[PDB]
Amino acid sequence: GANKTVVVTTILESPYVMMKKNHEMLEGNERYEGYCVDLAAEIAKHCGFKYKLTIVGDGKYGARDADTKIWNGMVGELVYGKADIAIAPLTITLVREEVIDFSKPFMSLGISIMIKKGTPIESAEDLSKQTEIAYGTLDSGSTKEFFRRSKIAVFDKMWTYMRSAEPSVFVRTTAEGVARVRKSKGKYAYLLESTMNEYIEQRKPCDTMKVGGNLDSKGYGIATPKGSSLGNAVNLAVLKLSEQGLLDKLKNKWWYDKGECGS
Amino acid sequence: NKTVVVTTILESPYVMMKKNHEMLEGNERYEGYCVDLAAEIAKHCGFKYKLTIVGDGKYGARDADTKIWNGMVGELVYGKADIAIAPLTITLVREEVIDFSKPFMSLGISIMIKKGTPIESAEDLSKQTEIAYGTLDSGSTKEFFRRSKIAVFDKMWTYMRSAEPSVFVRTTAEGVARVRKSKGKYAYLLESTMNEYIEQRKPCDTMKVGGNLDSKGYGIATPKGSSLGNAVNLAVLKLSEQGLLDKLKNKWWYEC
Ligand SMILES: C[C@@H](CNS(C)(=O)=O)c1ccc(-c2ccc([C@@H](C)CNS(C)(=O)=O)cc2)cc1
Ligand SMILES: N[C@@H](CCC(=O)O)C(=O)O
Ligand SMILES: N[C@@H](CCC(=O)O)C(=O)O
Ligand SMILES: [Cl-]
Repeated sequence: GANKTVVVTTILESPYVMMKKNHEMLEGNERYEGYCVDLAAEIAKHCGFKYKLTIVGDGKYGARDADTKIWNGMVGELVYGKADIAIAPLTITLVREEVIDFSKPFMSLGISIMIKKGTPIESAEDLSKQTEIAYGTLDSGSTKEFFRRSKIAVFDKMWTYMRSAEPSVFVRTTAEGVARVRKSKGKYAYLLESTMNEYIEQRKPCDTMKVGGNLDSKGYGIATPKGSSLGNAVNLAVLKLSEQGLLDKLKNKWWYDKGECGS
Repeated sequence: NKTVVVTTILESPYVMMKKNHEMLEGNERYEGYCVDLAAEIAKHCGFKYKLTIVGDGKYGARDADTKIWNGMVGELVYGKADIAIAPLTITLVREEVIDFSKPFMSLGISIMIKKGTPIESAEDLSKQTEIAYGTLDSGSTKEFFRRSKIAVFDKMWTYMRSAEPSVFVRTTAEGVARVRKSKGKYAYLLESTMNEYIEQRKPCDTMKVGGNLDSKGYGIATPKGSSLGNAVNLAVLKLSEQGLLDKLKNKWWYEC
């Protein structure tokens, strides 16, 4: 039928999507800025559609409840028909691929470790062999599922500890994880994606560090409901943007160009 | 069902002839990362398969004149093979004619020098002429330079395409040999995965310099609209999540 405005679900997560200074004076898409805002604009341009950015209601990436088998987060928006497309740092995973489509990845990352500087930890190994320094992950996302599902010894041991720790080591948002690392005098380390880790490492007060190698290797993709007519074009747009070097530029713009911890 | 025809390419350590292969037969002739991968994929998708080395020994490019596709890509496009399991780069032009799974490995274009060569970056290469440099024929690296609007890469392209003698090579091994036999006067542009594998092998006389010039992935390819596509993609994701892709990389990139 006639062209319709495309509903883009996304998540407030720096530096992917952030409230512009003066957002209280702005409306619609103008309220926001960031890597995924820029990406959304480029994708819409290359696929020839109009769109409306909408922050996911429950503020989550997406997990399926093991009881009700209901999906929440951005994945839920797509599965239940609330949004037409998701443009966010949304990790490509098997369980998600089974219910939604993903474009080829637009960004690579791996699970990694964030510490307050000087913390005596340099690996997942180290974390698992001690109990003084607590550690956890984001709720309702791909990192928690990674530990829950892992059959690798060190990671299995970390999960056994995490899932029962008290008080809870899990946080509802990345910002909550960061604050907890920053305020815990070295007694909390945070497991998050290297992209977010690296972004925070360049933010004031420059008191956090990525340590160790990545625990795994994967990517973010743009998601659409299964069998959506947008999928193909969006995949091509991502490949074109990648090959033009636009994704590389966008990353430097939002991570490094105006980093706050020196050159 | 049918025996799935797998096209692939002799490229270490992805696919290599085993020692004594001449008395061996069929799939047992070969070993390497993609050989193991093919076995895992087949097991997870429930098919039997026959590994075959691509006839012209190429990855895949479209002729600008004829617009015919060669290499593994051509074999998919013209129905000679059902699936390609090789270090085949996901690209826009290819994706327009065949299907790719989500990537099973990451890589970027990179620079290989003979140790001691006074070069640290692509920019260095482009600002001089004592040291010649080139790429593989009929693959994504050559197209990369052909299409780049980025100044440094565009300058390298301009030099490489008119250089005499030719700086382009038919196989990765000929590029590596060329770097080794050229007394520092030839540098080779190739994917970081292959660069790093070679760097760890004797005679340990080559080196990767600079960062990767780009960032991309290898994918498993099927003819456009193949029924095999979906299952293979779920297989790659499961293998990735189970840590198996990481294990295979550690095994084949285990001299120096
Ligand atoms: C820079 C962009 C370019 N993306 S593109 C489509 O041009 O290739 C990029 C992002 C991610 C990767 C990448 C490659 C391989 C792997 C496997 C280890 C896992 N693969 S998966 C889909 O299950 O996460 C993960 C991520 C490569 C490139
Ligand atoms: N990108 C992740 C969220 C971040 C994390 O889990 O660390 C996801 O899609 O679930
Ligand atoms: N992986 C490349 C071949 C090697 C190269 O181009 O450097 C391709 O699929 O074309
Ligand atoms: Cl032999």
